Order: sequence, then C-alpha cells, then structure tokens
Amino acid sequence: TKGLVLGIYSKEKEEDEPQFTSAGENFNKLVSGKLREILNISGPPLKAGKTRTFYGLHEDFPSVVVVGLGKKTAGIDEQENWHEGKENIRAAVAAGCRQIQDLEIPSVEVDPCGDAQAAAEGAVLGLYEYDDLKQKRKVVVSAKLHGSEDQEAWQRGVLFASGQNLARRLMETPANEMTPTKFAEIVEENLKSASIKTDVFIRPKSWIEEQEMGSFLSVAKGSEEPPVFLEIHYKGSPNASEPPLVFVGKGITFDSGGISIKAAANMDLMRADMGGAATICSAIVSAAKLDLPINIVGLAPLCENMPSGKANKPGDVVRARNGKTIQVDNTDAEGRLILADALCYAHTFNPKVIINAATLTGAMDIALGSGATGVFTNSSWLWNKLFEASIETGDRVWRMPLFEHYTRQVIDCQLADVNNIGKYRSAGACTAAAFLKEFVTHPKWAHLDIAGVMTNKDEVPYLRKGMAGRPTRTLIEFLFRFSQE
Amino acid sequence: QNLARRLMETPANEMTPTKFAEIVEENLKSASIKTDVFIRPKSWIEEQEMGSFLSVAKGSEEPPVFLEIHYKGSPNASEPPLVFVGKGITFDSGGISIKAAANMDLMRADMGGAATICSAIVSAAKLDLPINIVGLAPLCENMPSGKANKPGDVVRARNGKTIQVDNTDAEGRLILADALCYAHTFNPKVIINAATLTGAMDIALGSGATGVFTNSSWLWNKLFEASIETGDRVWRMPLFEHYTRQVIDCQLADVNNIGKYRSAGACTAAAFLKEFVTHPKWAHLDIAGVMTNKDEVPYLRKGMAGRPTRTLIEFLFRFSQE
Amino acid sequence: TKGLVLGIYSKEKEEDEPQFTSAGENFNKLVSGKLREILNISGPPLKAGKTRTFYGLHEDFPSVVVVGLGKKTAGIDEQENWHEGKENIRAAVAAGCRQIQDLEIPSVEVDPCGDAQAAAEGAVLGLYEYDDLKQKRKVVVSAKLHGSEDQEAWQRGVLFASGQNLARRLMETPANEMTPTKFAEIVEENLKSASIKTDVFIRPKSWIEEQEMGSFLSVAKGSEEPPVFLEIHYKGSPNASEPPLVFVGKGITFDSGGISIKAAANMDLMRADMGGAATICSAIVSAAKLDLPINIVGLAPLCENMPSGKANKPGDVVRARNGKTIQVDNTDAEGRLILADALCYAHTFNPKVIINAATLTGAMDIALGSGATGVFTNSSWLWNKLFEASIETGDRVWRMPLFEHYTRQVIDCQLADVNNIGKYRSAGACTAAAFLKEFVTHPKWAHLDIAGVMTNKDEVPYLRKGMAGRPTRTLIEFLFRFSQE
Amino acid sequence: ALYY
Amino acid sequence: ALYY
Amino acid sequence: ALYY
Ligand SMILES: *C(=O)[C@@H](O)[C@H](N)CCCCCCC
Ligand SMILES: *C(=O)[C@@H](O)[C@H](N)CCCCCCC
Ligand SMILES: *C(=O)[C@@H](O)[C@H](N)CCCCCCC
Ligand SMILES: [Cl-]
Ligand SMILES: [Cl-]
Ligand SMILES: [Cl-]
Ligand SMILES: [Zn+2]
Ligand SMILES: [Zn+2]
Ligand SMILES: [Zn+2]
Ligand SMILES: [Zn+2]
Ligand SMILES: [Zn+2]
Ligand SMILES: [Zn+2]
Repeated sequence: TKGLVLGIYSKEKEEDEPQFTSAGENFNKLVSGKLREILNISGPPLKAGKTRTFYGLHEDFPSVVVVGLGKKTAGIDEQENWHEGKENIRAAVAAGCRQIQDLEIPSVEVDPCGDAQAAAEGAVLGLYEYDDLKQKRKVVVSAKLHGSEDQEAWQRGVLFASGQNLARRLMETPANEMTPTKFAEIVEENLKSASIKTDVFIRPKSWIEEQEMGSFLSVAKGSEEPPVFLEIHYKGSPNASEPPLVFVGKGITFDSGGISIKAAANMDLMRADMGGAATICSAIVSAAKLDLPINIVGLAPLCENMPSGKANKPGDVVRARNGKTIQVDNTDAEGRLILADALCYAHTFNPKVIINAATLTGAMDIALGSGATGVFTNSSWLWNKLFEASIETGDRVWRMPLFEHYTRQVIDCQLADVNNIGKYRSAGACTAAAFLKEFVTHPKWAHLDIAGVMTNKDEVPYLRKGMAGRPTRTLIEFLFRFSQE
Repeated sequence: QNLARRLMETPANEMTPTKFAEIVEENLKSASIKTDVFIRPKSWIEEQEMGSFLSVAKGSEEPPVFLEIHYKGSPNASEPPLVFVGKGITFDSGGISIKAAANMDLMRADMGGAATICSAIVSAAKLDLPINIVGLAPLCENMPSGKANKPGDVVRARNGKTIQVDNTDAEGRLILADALCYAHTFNPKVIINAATLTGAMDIALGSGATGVFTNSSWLWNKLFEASIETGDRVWRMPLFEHYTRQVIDCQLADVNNIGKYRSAGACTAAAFLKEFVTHPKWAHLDIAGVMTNKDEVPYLRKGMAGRPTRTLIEFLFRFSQE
Repeated sequence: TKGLVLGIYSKEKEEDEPQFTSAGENFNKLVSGKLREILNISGPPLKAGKTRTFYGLHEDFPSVVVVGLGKKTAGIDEQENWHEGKENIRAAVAAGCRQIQDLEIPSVEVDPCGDAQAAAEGAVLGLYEYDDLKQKRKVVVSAKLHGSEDQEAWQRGVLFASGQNLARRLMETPANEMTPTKFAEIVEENLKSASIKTDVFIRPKSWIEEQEMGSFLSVAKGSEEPPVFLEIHYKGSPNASEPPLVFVGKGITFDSGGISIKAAANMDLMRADMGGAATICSAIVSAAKLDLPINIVGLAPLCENMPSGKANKPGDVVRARNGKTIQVDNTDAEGRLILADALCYAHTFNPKVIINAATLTGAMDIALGSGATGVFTNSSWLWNKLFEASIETGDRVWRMPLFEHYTRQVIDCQLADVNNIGKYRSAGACTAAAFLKEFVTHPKWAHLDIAGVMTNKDEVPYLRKGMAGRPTRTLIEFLFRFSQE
Repeated sequence: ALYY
Repeated sequence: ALYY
Repeated sequence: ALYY
C-alpha cells in the first residue's frame, strides 16, 4: 500500500555492479533478488539524481522507485564549496518522492541513503508545494523513514526542511493574504508551537512612531495596509541574561516600487519581498524546535511599498531612529530604509552578533543569480561560520565586499547624511550594503542579500518551481553550531 | 450607435460608473415602460461575492456599480432572456501595472463594451422587439493607489474559482468573470459579452472587424449575417484548449489573469473568460480594435466609434423574427 | 531487444476496465495476462497522452511503455476543428517513443493504435531532434510498425512526418550553414531523390536581375551572401500541359531587420525566417514521394537581410517585376518585398492556384500565437480545402481578412505606388496580406502567415522544443486531396 | 491587457 | 515586420 | 533597488 524509495550508487571501477544502499540490498534480499534482476533487465545504470520505477515487487510496496545516489564516497567538493554526497541524496530522494506522488500514492517510505538527515531534506523539500488556493491539487504524500535506525537524523532533516518550507509558504502566499499583520500572526503561532520559552510582540504603528522609526514609517505610509514591527524572543540560554544573537529581516509584504514604480513584467514576484523576514523568522522557529541553548531575538519591520497621494516622494528627507537623515532619491530602494531603523533597534539588545537578510537588490541577482546568497560582513569569523554551515546544508553563501569605496558613493548626498541610492549604477548590492553599514556600529554584523535566491526554477533540484525560502537551513545550521561552539 | 459613441467619448470624470448607469437608465426608460433598471451598489456586489470585480474597483475612490437592466419584450413573461454583458471600466490607468502616458486618454472608452450592449438593448426596446433581454455591466475605474490590486494577489470569483492577478491591467477579464457567472442565473438562451479587452486584438485585426470568440457556430453565423447588413463587420477568432492551457497553468490559483506568453493575447483572454462560462451559446466580442475611428469608416467622424452597436441590434431584430 | 509501445483507451462507463488496442490485448495474451496484471498493480488509470513503463514482461521486449489514447471513439471535435482521436494518438505515441529513447533503446515497435498513419506521425515527429552539431546526442531510435497489417497507412505517416521534419531541419539549422545556396542544394537533392519527374533551377543573381526582380534584389544586397531564386518543378500530371499548382515561400535565411535593425533578444530565431520556403518546398518533396498525379511548381526567393554600407535604406523606392514602385519605409518588412517579385513570377505559369507561406509578421504571433496558421485568401473554396485538410492533420489553420480597409493603409504612400509598412501599428498581419494582394491578380490565391507557428515550446505535444516545420502536413494533405478531387 |  |  |  505504500511507495518505497531506495538508493543505488554509481558503479566504482573495482565493483562488478553498482551497489545498493543497505536498505536497497536488504529489500532485494526480501524479494529473492527480483529487484536486482529487474534493474538489470531495465537497461542502463542509474546515474546521480535519475530514477526508475518497478511495479509489483512486493505486496506491501506495489511501486518501488530506485534513485541514483552518485558516488558513495562523495564528500566535500572543494570546487563547489558543498558536501556533494548530501546534495546527491537530497536531489535523488526528491526525484523519487515526486515519482511516487505522480502515481497518486499517499504514503512513502524513504531509504536513509547513509545520511537520513539529507534524505529527509530531499523528501520534505522535494514534495512541498503551496497549493492552498487551488481546487486541483496533487495527492498529499506522507513521507517516513524506511527502517527504525536513523530516527534522530531523519527527524532533524524533517525539522530543517520544515523550517525552510515555512519560509517558502510565507514567501509564496499572495500579498493580499500575507499582510504585515497576517505574517506576524503566522510566525507567532509557529514560534509558540515550537517553545514556551518565547515572547512575541506585534508592535503597531503607535509603537513604531514612539520608537522614532521615521525611515521605516516613510515607506509604510504610501499604503493603506497597517505596518507592524515584529519582535520575537526565544529564551533558550540557561542564563537569562546571556546576550542574544539578533536577526533582522526586511518584511516588505509587497514592493510596487512606490512612486519610483516598477515595470509590470513579473512584478507579482514582489510578494516575496518579505523573504528576509521569512527566512530569519523561520530559522528562529526551527532553532526553538531544536531547543538550542541560546538566546535569540528576531526583528522584522513589515509594511507594503505602494504609490498613492501620501507615499514617499523622490528627494524627500527622512530621519532614522539614530538621528541620521536619509535622502530618498529612489522610493524602490525601500528595503534599506526600513532596515536602517531595525538595525538601529537591534543594537539596543547588546547582541553577540547581528545578522540581517533582505531581498534587497536587483544587482545581487545580476551578480550571482541563484548560485549563492551574497554575504557582506565586517567579521571574517562570522563569514567563516556562515560559509562552513553552508557547506553542510548545500544552500551556499558567497562573500561580497564592504569597502569604504562604496560608502563614499552613498554619503555623497545633496540634502542629507546618506543617499538611499548610489551616485552610479555600478555595484548596486555593494552600495546598498554600504548604506546599511552606516546604521551599524556592532563588530560582528552580516548582511545577506537574498534577492538572487528568492526563487527556484530548476537550479536546486529538490525545490519545485516557486519561492525558495533560501537560505533558511544555512541560518539554522549556523545557530546550531554556534550553540555548541 | 450614437448613444454608445456619446457614452464612450465623454471624459471619465463626467462618465463615472454612477453617471453611466443613470444615463442608460433614462434612455431605456424613455424607450419602453416594459423595463426594470437596478443600479446595484457596492453592498450588493459584496453580497453577491463578486470578489474579482471588487478587487479591480477598490484602487479608486470612485464607487463601483453593477448595472442590471431588464427589457420585458416577450409576450410570455417567463420566456428565458437573451443576456448581454459589457465591460464597464470607466477609466483604465492599468492600476499598479500602470500604462504608459501616450494616448492613455483613450482609456475613457474602456466602458465601450457596456456602452454598446446597453445601447443595443435601448434600441431593441425602441424597436418593440418581442423578446426578453437582460443587460449586465460591471462598472468601476482601474486606478493605482494604496489600496489597489497588487500583482500576485489572489481573488475569488463569484463561482468560487481563484484568480492570480499577475497583471492589474488585465482587469476586464476580472470584472467579466463575475458578471459572466451572474449571467448564468437568468437561465439565458444566449450570453453575449463585449469588451475593449486587449491590445492584442487591435494588433490582430485593427478596426477592420470586431473579434468574435464563440462556442456556437449557430451564434457566430447569426452575428456574421447581421454584420453583412449593417456593414459593421465581425470576424471569428479561436476558442481552443491550446489557449486555455496557458491560463490554467498558474502558480498560486485556479487561473492566471495573463498568459504565460505574449503570443495570442486576445485568445488567451477569451480562454480565461471561457473558464467562467458553462452555457452552450456564448459569444465574446473583443472590440478593442474598433473602439475608435480615424477615417476608416467613412461615415464616422474621428473619435469613439460605438461599434458594433448596430450589428447587435440587427442580431436581436432577426432573432426576434427567427 | 526492442522496445514496444502499446495503447490503452480511457474506460467507458459501461466497461469494467479500460480497453487495450488490439495489439495491446494480443500482447497481454502472449504474456499470459501479465500486462493487465501489472498495469492494475501500478495504480491509477492512464489518461490521454500519459505513459507508464513495465519491465521484463517478455524476453523480446524488456521495456514496454503503455500509452493513454483517450476516448476510443474520439472523432472530429467541432470545438477544436480537428480530429481529436488522431491528435490523441500522435501525442501518446510521441510520449511512449520518448520514454524508449530515454532508456537508450535503439529500436522500437509501435502499436498502430487503430490509425497507423497518426501513430507513425507521433513516433517520427515525436523522436525528431536537430543534433548534427552536438557531440552529445540521444540514442538514434529506429521506429517500426508493430505487426504487418497496417503498412501503407504506417508508411504514409512516416512520409508526412518526414516531410515536416525536413522543414524542421531546414528551419533549425544555423544560418551560417543554411545559406540561400545550401538551402537550394538540400531541397534539390531531396526532390530529386523523391522523383525523376523533377526539374530544379537554382537561379543566380544574374537571372534575378534579368527578371527585373528589383524588390527582391533590394533586400539581398545588404548582405555579402549571394541570393538565389529557387524554382522547382514536379511533373506529376499524366498531361504535361496541365496547368500547375504554384507554391511560393519566403526564404529569408537570416533576418537581422537590416538598417531597421531588430533588438538582440531572441534574434537567433530569425534563422527560421526561411520557414515559408522550407514548408512549401518540403510539401512538394512529399507530394513527389506520394506520386501525386498533379503538376506543381515551387518558388522560393532566398537571401539574407543584413545591415551594411550597401543595404536598403528607409525611404528608398524599389521597382517590383510588375512595374509597381514600393516605398521601403521599414527594412524589416522585407518578406513582402521579396514575395512581391516571386508572386508576380508565379503568374507566368498559368497556375490553377497560388499558395504562398511566410514567417511574415510579429503581428500574426500576437494575433493567434501557435494555435493556428493565419490564412488570407480571395477564394472561400481554397480556404475550405485548406481548413478541411487541417482537420485531418491537426496542424490547424484559421482564416484572416483580406479587406480593402487594409489595402487603403498601404497604398496611402508618400513616394510610390505602395508602402511596405502600414500607416498604423494596428492589424500588421492584415496590412502585410493587403500589400501582397497588390501583386496578385489570380482568383485562387492563399497567403499563409506562419510567424506564430514557427516554433514549438510544448504546445504541440508531439514536437520537441525548437523549429516546428508547420504547417507542412496540412499542405501535403491539401495536395493529396486536390489530386483526387 | 497589454502584449506585454 | 514588427508592430512597431 | 533597481540598476537603474
Ligand atoms: C488591457 O490593457 C485592457 O485593459 C485595455 N482596456 C486594452 C486597450 C487596448 C486599446 C487598443 C486600441 C487603441
Ligand atoms: C518582420 O519583422 C518579419 O520580417 C519577421 N521575419 C517576423 C518574425 C516574427 C517572429 C514572431 C514569433 C517568434
Ligand atoms: C529594489 O528594487 C528592491 O526593493 C527589490 N525588492 C529587489 C528585487 C530584485 C528581484 C530580483 C530577482 C527576481
Ligand atoms: Cl534597498
Ligand atoms: Cl483583460
Ligand atoms: Cl513583411
Ligand atoms: Zn523596492
Ligand atoms: Zn524591495
Ligand atoms: Zn487594462
Ligand atoms: Zn481595460
Ligand atoms: Zn524582417
Ligand atoms: Zn522576416
């Protein structure tokens, strides 16, 4: 009655035939060699990420999908900066699970493939689709570990993937549903389900005004949708006074550009302009689910960016919480405006680290596309921790420069202390990062521009087309390692 | 036809949804006492769950109305009516998917669908045609603001289908979805809608002929024969599942309001409308290309053309004689 | 050792289970019911165009792909203007053959599925890829009829599909290989292989000049690539003096736009701007292969459209063969320039019909996309013959208007008798057709604007992505019926 | 609707 | 020909 | 932010 996904490796030069995983070889034994026999008859060997489906092998598993895992011993690939074996497993298991789903089978058991966490990630990421609003849906598939030996690692993969899928849900949902208020309520319920050691404050416009967040308010005011400032606390440290790590996420729930209005083409993707808030909030939910013994604060200014008779006008000058004035030359450079105020507020926590994420610039997509999230940081220690985490998760990061060269192009400003768009078109992600740095005094800060990793087409084999929720798992892995130190 | 031309040419700050409804009301009532007119307000539109139509109207501060007109010409009061539906966008800025400045003033005539079907019904009443007719015209503006439709938003049509609004300037199919659904509640004999719907229609046939998409060759041939007499020509365009597949391929919802590709824009717009139609004799007239005259029709001065009003009247007249 | 493709229909309300074709039911008998048994185990029924692969059922057929054929009795669908049954068969068989190819199996036998011609079309169209220039290729698959009863219909499908694939090859090949000279040489060799009742003249620039084809010459001169005027005769009538049908095709081997230069984006597709010549020439080759008892002449002006120091300049006035002057306001409206001279020449044959094809306007793609070829004709008899042929082939046509309304917009001309681009943007395919009509006096002429059907993505399920070679089969079917009358 |  |  |  269930489907079964089993792995096979590529044949090594010294082997007579490609080797099954332990689970594949055991299943083959159970069916008196019929799996190997039919795989032989079926023709060419299964290469990494490829699948083949065999029917009627066992009364309990009418459909068995064998998936190619590539080289058994594939480890860290220094030319790709990731663990290749884990990436092979995520892709192959995703492909196998999609095939089971296409056969309309509601239950699947999955070979741990020598790394149950990566297997669970492939299945759970691989099956995910946002289809709440559609009458016609694929069968809902319940994936479970095949066997009972690798359970903690399997559940850890489920938890990591579910954190990323939460971010994908939050990003994909249409903006008329995923308003600042709705986003805050959904993160609140998820965080509270994860741990009772949690406080959530959905701070209203009146509080934003009391906090003198003039830069954030200037963005929100064009729209009739109320802004909120989401503040989430996870109190995981055994010492309540232990300084927290602080995450900050850009939560623009829809970006029209405002008065500096965007072109029509593909503007619908701007419902995911709260991806920064989605990924940092989701990572914190997952950290709470993991019980990590650390204090964490999440901060997400949430609003829409819309044109109207009260919107930001090019040339307007606004005052950030820290008292710096900003000339708003381009109203579509709104993420740095809202982040200025959130980053300022971040310092009030005495944090150990400040990490922000934002779908910030088109220039980042032109720079590195969906190959890797761009990381700008004043701490090589912090860069290296994020980079090492990314190797394990496969959700890659790539360092980008914080140089005074770019700063000079944003503090060169006709009316104010800093200009919100550079003097030139060049290096847009770098001048955006330099603008943020004018609101940071902390010695361990990282800015992640995730505009290029906002969506997947087919680049990441285990994510279906749509909002990607990257790099949620790299953030979770970073927090997990930090908590062990 | 001149009534339709007046309604189309008048500036949109005068020809609001309310004003249009009041002018059609007075004309229909002058034509026949066998007439009911309901200028249905926003509260009624909400009660009727017309979420797709409401999503267009909300960007503007101008109140929407749903105009419903009845002409009771049949000797049998229970005889099923013919139902006409017209797109009544009183001004189309494009909304958040905003149009370029050049010649945007012509978008005051984006209620030409409503103008031509309403005018044809007024004329049918003036002719005493012995048939029951219902006219339906969702009327609103399409404007950008802090409450307007946002690309990617998902709205629920009256029939419960969800629509992903990827382009807010494809607003005519949004309002027609809800009006077409409502059209079925009358048990009609035929459903004919008209709309200044796509730029693609103007690129396809210009002002040579109105494009007609219909699931009934009987209905095509009746409109075509009427057009020969009036000279206000029609030309058939295809309803194929080929185009349907490009609008039901949709990331978030049951149907997407703009195709996956630039090609065949009038055809994918027609396929979107067809997802809101179960009736076996329906015709969609995309009149975007015949919205204006320069000199092509020698007997119309430059300006809004009110086409194909006379072809609709001739169709009704012949239908009533059978 | 071979693969096998078998059909199954959708279950009718009165049937207990979905029915195999004759060949499927016979194969099931041969394998003692194992096909039906495994199909049952495999889960949900196969719907139209869907496939499922079963391994090890028979020693001679290690891979058997069952394909869903839809409703057995699907005939002409008056809402789609085609024979639905034939379209279902072409799609399903293409899908089955692709699955066999993916398994790297070089030989496949194909269920005739109750219509061997449609089956052969699905297999032969479905497998085709232009890969001559690539090191890495798919396995070459040889498809043959399963069984020996439907051979003529099977070979007729192979012939029709091969004619279309010839056009696809000619269209897809890069323009630096597919020059006017190369195109003419390839059509020559194909026509001569088809029948000895054939003459081919690859007419050089000197002949084009002698024929006073000033409009065609004005296009060709911008490029250093020599123009040719291809003239092909197929003498199939038993009476040598029987007037021919004449086909004319636009053979722009690459369209840069000339001085009215095109934008960069996707300009590579303009290698297929000789699709008009490709489809009419290919249809004539296939007519010869079919031995049709009719006289046919094919005419294809071939050249490039390039910018240079000798190219057409906007505003230039050129003299067509018929003595009419043309104001070349837009050098990218070059197809109507070359067709003016070819259409004039067409009349010298005393033809029974003149049919031209051209990838003529972007407006045609905006009008109907790839749903159907636009047909402009002064003869409803001729329209109806092309329309009826299209129902059978599934390669649909759709009539577009020839009205003096559009003529008036091209003869309104500052310098000359006719202007080569309209006074307005509206109805571009219609004003292009009206321009052509100024070069036609014949009472049975049809102009096919195939710009929208030049390529396939996924719209036609049995054509892989790339140049489509449409509507070659509709032209062949038209000629075949005309020859029977 | 525009194209596109 | 393009439009326009 | 766009470029530019
Ligand atoms: C799509 O944009 C529709 O909402 C517009 N009303 C189409 C207008 C097309 C006008 C073309 C003729 C001038
Ligand atoms: C006018 O520019 C013609 O000369 C071009 N060959 C038309 C090409 C239109 C292509 C549209 C489909 C991709
Ligand atoms: C600047 O315009 C930012 O406010 C936008 N959110 C950037 C969006 C860049 C998207 C690129 C990937 C599709
Ligand atoms: Cl920004
Ligand atoms: Cl629309
Ligand atoms: Cl042309
Ligand atoms: Zn922006
Ligand atoms: Zn943004
Ligand atoms: Zn519009
Ligand atoms: Zn409109
Ligand atoms: Zn051209
Ligand atoms: Zn061309």
